[PDB]
Amino acid sequence: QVDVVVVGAGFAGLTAARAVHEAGRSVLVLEARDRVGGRTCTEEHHGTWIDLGGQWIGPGQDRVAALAAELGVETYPQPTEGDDVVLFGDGEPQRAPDVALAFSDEELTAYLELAGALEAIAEKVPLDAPWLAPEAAAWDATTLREWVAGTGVPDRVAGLFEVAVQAVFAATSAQLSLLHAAHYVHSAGGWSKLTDTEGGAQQDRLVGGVQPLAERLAARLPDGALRLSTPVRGLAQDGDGVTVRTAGGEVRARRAIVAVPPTLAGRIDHDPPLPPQRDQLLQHMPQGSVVKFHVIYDEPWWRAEGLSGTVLCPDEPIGVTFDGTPPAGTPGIVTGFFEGPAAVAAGARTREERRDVVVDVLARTLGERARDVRDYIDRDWSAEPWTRGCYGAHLPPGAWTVYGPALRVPVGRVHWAGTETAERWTGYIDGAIESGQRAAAEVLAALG
Amino acid sequence: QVDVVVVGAGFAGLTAARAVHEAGRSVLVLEARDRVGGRTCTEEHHGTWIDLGGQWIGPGQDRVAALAAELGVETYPQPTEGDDVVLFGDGEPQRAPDVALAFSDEELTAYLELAGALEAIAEKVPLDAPWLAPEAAAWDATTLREWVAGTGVPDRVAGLFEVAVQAVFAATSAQLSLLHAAHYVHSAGGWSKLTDTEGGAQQDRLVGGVQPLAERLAARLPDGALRLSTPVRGLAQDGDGVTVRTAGGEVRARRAIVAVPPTLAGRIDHDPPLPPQRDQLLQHMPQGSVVKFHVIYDEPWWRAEGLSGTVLCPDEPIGVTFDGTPPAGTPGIVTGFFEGPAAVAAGARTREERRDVVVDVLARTLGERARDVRDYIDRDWSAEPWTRGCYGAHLPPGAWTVYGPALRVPVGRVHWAGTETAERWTGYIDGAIESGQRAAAEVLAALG
Ligand SMILES: *Cc1cc2c(cc1C)nc1c(=O)[nH]c(=O)nc-1n2C[C@H](O)[C@H](O)[C@H](O)COP(=O)(O)OP(=O)(O)OC[C@H]1O[C@@H](n2cnc3c(N)ncnc32)[C@H](O)[C@@H]1O
Ligand SMILES: *Cc1cc2c(cc1C)nc1c(=O)[nH]c(=O)nc-1n2C[C@H](O)[C@H](O)[C@H](O)COP(=O)(O)OP(=O)(O)OC[C@H]1O[C@@H](n2cnc3c(N)ncnc32)[C@H](O)[C@@H]1O
Ligand SMILES: CCCCCCCN
Ligand SMILES: CCCCCCCN
Ligand SMILES: [Mg+2]
Repeated sequence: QVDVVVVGAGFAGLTAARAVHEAGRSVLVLEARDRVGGRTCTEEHHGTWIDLGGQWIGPGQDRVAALAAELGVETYPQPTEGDDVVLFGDGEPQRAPDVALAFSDEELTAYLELAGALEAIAEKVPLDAPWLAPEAAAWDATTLREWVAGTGVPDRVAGLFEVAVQAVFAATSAQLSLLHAAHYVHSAGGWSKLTDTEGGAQQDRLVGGVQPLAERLAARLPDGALRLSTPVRGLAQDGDGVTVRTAGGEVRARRAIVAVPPTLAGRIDHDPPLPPQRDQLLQHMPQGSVVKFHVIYDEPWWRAEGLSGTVLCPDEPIGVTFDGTPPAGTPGIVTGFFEGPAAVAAGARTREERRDVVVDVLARTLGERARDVRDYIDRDWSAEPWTRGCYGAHLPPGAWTVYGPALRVPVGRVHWAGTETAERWTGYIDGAIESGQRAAAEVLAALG
Repeated sequence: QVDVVVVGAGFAGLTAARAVHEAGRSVLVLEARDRVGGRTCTEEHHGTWIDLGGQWIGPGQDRVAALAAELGVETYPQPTEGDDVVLFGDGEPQRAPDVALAFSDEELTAYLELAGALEAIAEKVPLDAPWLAPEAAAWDATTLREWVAGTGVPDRVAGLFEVAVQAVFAATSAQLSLLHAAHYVHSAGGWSKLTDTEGGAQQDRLVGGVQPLAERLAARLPDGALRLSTPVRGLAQDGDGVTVRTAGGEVRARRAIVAVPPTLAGRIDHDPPLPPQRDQLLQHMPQGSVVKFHVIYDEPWWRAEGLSGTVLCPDEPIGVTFDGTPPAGTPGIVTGFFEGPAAVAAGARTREERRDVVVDVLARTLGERARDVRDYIDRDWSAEPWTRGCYGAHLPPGAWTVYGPALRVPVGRVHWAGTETAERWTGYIDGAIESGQRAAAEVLAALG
């Protein structure tokens, strides 16, 4: 019998396990995959790191910044220089030093006042209990899309906002409750924190990619504490402890931290069954839909033409791109995402068909040199059996107020972690770490 | 190796198994519970049958009516006589021959216009492909609640409509896409079909209850075909067949029919993993929330006072009640439901606490004789590990159009049944039977 069994070796589970270990308690981490890092995943291709999962940290994210520095991982800045390209429907691509300046002054004002109005709502949503917002009943019964329509903003402003919503939530404004969206914005500290490079969540990358930072965190655990390729199938509990069932046998512990995406937490064979409010909360916490890609070129040819590599296309299957070129300056990489419906359509197609769609959008925005592609590497996180969608869960209307209060509440000896349980930077690596710190503190207090 | 393995001995699984068997193919039915019937469940108490799950059949439910006839189960009518009682907030209870006649003629007109307008939308929704409705994109981007507000119907009319929505869907109008609600209404053949007793889904009951009809259907299988208390944990397939994993070992078949609620279908360990569109569809098909109760009296005392035993209290935790007394005329039974948010709140309390809430509402509406209770029997279907909510799944905005197309499509040698896959009377016993007939036909075509 160990003191704590942790299910999942994402940043949440590894953070929880290292905190239990450093407090001097015994811990076992059971991870389904043959690797740590979960929704962060780094592969070596073309002599550089390819982050197929989470890759960016920003200066409001104190826990991931501290962990990167603690474990000796260097950061590099997300390229900021060069013109952005904006494309609307059947129109001509517009170059501009910033995407802001491809709109009228009235449009930019309306966009910024829209963002300001969502932040006004967001500030009133308690980070620990969104269901206790004074207008929780109204806001949880409204989609974000209905709220956008009530502002009366023009089409091109609603369209620009929709690109940003899909890039942040991996879901459309019609899928999200306003209460969910507003909580998420509060959790990040504002709309510009979610959307911006400089000053925001996309400011910095890790030299060598993000999975190696998870490997360094796992290296703080003693030999034998981490079991890879060991999916948790069952979690039974009684008055004395918890019994974990794997294909390979049984693990006994005093307490458990389950640190997996909500959909996957509900699929475990719990004995006794989870209480109905928490089972149905997980039924109401669907993962997002994103396909992340890296288009590889021999060089970042767009830089020589004064382009940043960022395109913004509210009408295309790809909404937003970034220059993903490493500090060495080769190979050239354009990084981007299919989001929401576009992700589900693209996920049903082949890699070559997704490549063709991306290259076609880049050809019409960056230029026809985009068709001379060296390689194209992508990942549909919906098709990952141990994730079942990035970046994280969202809550549709009605879910936060009725089922939401069960989110973090322990069920006897089974405690909960995962970015979806964080108060600050929920949905990000930074919130995954927060959740592991919180769950570890709970379990250590409960052991006696 | 049997020709077909069926997962689940609900009406859908049992119907599929009997159709495969009658075509001369070998079949095994693996059922998790110690009984058949699934979301139908009958217990003997006070010398009568208590239907804890599905209980009613009505006109236009041709498949369940034919099955009842075939297997020798007689119907008895849902009592229709006596005054209904309507109560708003802290007002006086209103007696009326019908719920209709507790409202002004302007209110009734507005209600019937609202019902008519939803039926018009419904008739445009293809029963086999709701996502191919010409306005599918707009209808799936709206909640039913937003649509109700857009009609401009008065608030007290929207409030009465909301009671009906929660009674039918076991969910609020804010949880449902308009496209989902429209499809469901088309599937039933109209609003009146869903809400009415005489002429609608609540018209008739089965003598002896519904589980015995499932037991008679299961008795048409050869000895040894049905295995009870055998939860399916895994379902593997290759080019040659399927392998079912249970606690006890492995069952091989050529093809599988999975006939369980969507949430439970996603928790099976599929090898290969389900395609991402179907996995994420199940994440977007949460079960409703209902606690169904029967209050038992020595006699149906309300009949002698000219009361039907139906109360309608939009501002109380319980929805519509019904005279649940059997044809013998004793014991007296009041049947009713906690629905949606009220069901989630009620599920977290004890049976005795739910009893006290029900009895206080009945005392206020039927009178003080409602406190003279013999017994109180209820079931929280959210707490049932092999259902995880009644009556069935609903779909939030964005789900039908983006993920919905994966609903019925076989995945290699694995076919899908369950009421949630029915075209006609989806959500009812009648649709469960349809889905079983359809899945059997697909598997028989594939074997031959
Ligand atoms: C997928 C993704 C995520 C992402 C992103 C882009 C994509 C495509 N961009 C990000 C970014 O640039 N910066 C950032 O901060 N976040 C970004 N995100 C999100 C981020 O990756 C996640 O928020 C974070 O990684 C989540 O961490 P958490 O520890 O909460 O969850 P996890 O990584 O999913 O780990 C769970 C582990 O559990 C294992 N598992 C699942 N089921 C089981 C069972 N039954 N038994 C045992 N183990 C299980 C998983 O394999 C995983 O390792
Ligand atoms: C719960 C309920 C349902 C209901 C209703 C009232 C309540 C409280 N009132 C109804 C009514 O008056 N008239 C009517 O026509 N329907 C009513 N409903 C709905 C109705 O009961 C359902 O639509 C229908 O019974 C569903 O049948 P179906 O065959 O599709 O589904 P099921 O009954 O849930 O059966 C599934 C079986 O699968 C077993 N199970 C689940 N998981 C597993 C695994 N992993 N392995 C093996 N077996 C599994 C279940 O135990 C179940 O028996
Ligand atoms: C416009 C910014 C999009 C950010 C996508 C990554 C979220 N982790
Ligand atoms: C208004 C009717 C209430 C009963 C619904 C039962 C659904 N099968
Ligand atoms: Mg009547």
